[PDB]
Formats: sequence, structure tokens, C-alpha cells
Amino acid sequence: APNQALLRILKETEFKKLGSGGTVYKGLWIPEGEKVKIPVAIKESPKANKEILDEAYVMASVDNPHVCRLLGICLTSTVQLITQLMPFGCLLDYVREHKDNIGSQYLLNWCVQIAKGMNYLEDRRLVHRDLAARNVLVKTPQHVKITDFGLAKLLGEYHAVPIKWMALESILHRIYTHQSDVWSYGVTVWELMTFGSKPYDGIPASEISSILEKGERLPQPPICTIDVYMIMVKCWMIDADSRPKFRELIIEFSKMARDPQRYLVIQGDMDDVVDADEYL
Ligand SMILES: *CCC(=O)Nc1cc(Nc2nccc(-c3c4n(c5ccccc35)CCCC4)n2)c(OC)cc1N(C)CCN(C)C
Repeated sequence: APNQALLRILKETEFKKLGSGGTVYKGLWIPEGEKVKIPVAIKESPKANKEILDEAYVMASVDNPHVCRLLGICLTSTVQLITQLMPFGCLLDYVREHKDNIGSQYLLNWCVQIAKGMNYLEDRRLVHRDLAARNVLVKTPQHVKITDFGLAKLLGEYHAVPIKWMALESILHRIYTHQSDVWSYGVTVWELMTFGSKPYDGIPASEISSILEKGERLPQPPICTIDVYMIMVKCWMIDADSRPKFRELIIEFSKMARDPQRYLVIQGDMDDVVDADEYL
């Protein structure tokens, strides 16, 4: 099927410019005419351009409440990616910073929303290849979205990286599927339930392939009942088709979000501004 997505090109004079390592910035996008101010994030060598344009290609082709939307690109010195600003940051830093305030309702609901976004990416025949808690931003504490499609690939499995989030098949053979994304989903859920701990903390990345082959996995988080930990372990099966599907992960965590304290045991449980989701 033809990809009739629209690539929107933005005037640099329509911005009023967060993180470097390229550089991501924050700003306002004021389209000429319409009295409207959109809070945006602006991400500022031939290779780079091919890669930002590949990432821009992917984001322009997805449209889902739990996937980061692309607003457009600006064609200057280096190409800029303009996306919706997510004010609360990435989810990895957020659960670390608010460790003493994350309730089981928020944890289980984020798991539902991430699986919804990943399930949508599967519908678009898209393999994310880099699902992690650092790549999930927070619009509001009640609403998260998946991001960072720099590694994403469109399927017609994929034959080609963060070692501690990828499946054993991805490490041994470089094969990626939606089912290898389920593995990364499992590590991401583990990251949330441990309030931001680092997976396999201390183990260099080179022995990870040996550890997982001999049968070892990530430990059971303290707040996690066996019901939640079982779902994680299922995401880490050797046999990729034995792992759960994102549509099933939605159903399972949905049921748990209706009785959160049964599955997570936690102690003590600017005027014309328009968010990008309302500027269609
Ligand atoms: C987890 C780090 C981070 O995201 N911090 C952050 C982010 C935003 N808002 C926002 N909105 C859309 C996209 C992004 C973003 C950033 N980075 C990437 C990389 C790949 C894809 C998207 C993307 C790299 C790191 C910077 C942002 N970010 C935000 O809104 C005010 C505030 C923050 N924080 C918490 C500041 C970062 N802090 C660690 C100094």
C-alpha cells in the first residue's frame, strides 16, 4: 500500500527556540496567520541528514495517541526535527525523580499505554528496535507516548545497539521482530516497576549473551506480585512466538489496572497556546 503521509516543511522564522549528545531544544511554533502557539521540541554530515530524514520519514507515517507525532522539518544548515513537546520528560527520569509518589495505578496504566502504542506500531508493520524507558516521554502523568524512531524499520523479520534491552535472537543473530520488541517491552516494564533501576547493573554488555543463554533473567521487582512478574518472564522466553503479543499485553494489564493494589504492593499506595494534539 502507498504511503500517502504528508511531509510538512516549516519556516525557521516560525520557531522561537534541553539535551545534547545532536541537540534537542524547546520552543514555540507560531504558524503565520492562525493565532496559535504550539509547544514543540526541535532536534538540530550527509550521514546525519539521511538518518534524521529516515527518522522524519517514520514519524510522519505514524499517528496514534501513544506514539510521538511529527509536526514537520525545517531545512537549514542541518535538518531540524520538530515534534510535540513532552513537558514531563522521559519516563525513565520521571519514575526516578518521583520514586516516592508513583502509585500502582500510574504504573499499570503506563504499561497499558505503551502496549497500545507498540500494538499500533505492529499494525503499521513497524519494528521499533529500541523500546526502553528512556524512549517513552510524558505528556502528562496520565498520558505517555513512544518516541525515538532512529532505529525503526518498516517490514514488507529484519536482518541488521543497546544490548540489555534486546532479545537473545537480536544479540546472537541480529534478527528483529515485533516479538523482539515484546522482549524490550518486558525490560521496559521491569524498568518502571523498579522505579528506574538499571538492567543487569554492573554486568558489562559482552556477557549478557552468555547470561541469557544459560537461563537467567531480570529479578522480580519488590513491588511486583507473581502475576506481574510472570508477564515479564513471558516476554523473555527464548522462543519468540511463545512470548505474548502486544494486543494481549493490553488486555492483561488492563484487567490489572482495574484492581491495581492487587498486583502491585507499594508502600503508602501564553494564552493562544495549543497542544500539538489539538492542532490537527
Ligand atoms: C529523558 C530525557 C528527556 O527526554 N528530557 C526532557 C524532555 C522534554 N520534552 C521532549 N519532548 C519531545 C522530545 C524530547 C526528546 C529529548 N531527547 C530526545 C531524543 C529522542 C527523541 C525525543 C527526544 C533527548 C534528551 C532531551 C529531550 N523531549 C522536556 O520538556 C521540557 C524536558 C526534559 N527534561 C527532564 C530535561 C532533561 N534533563 C535530563 C536535563
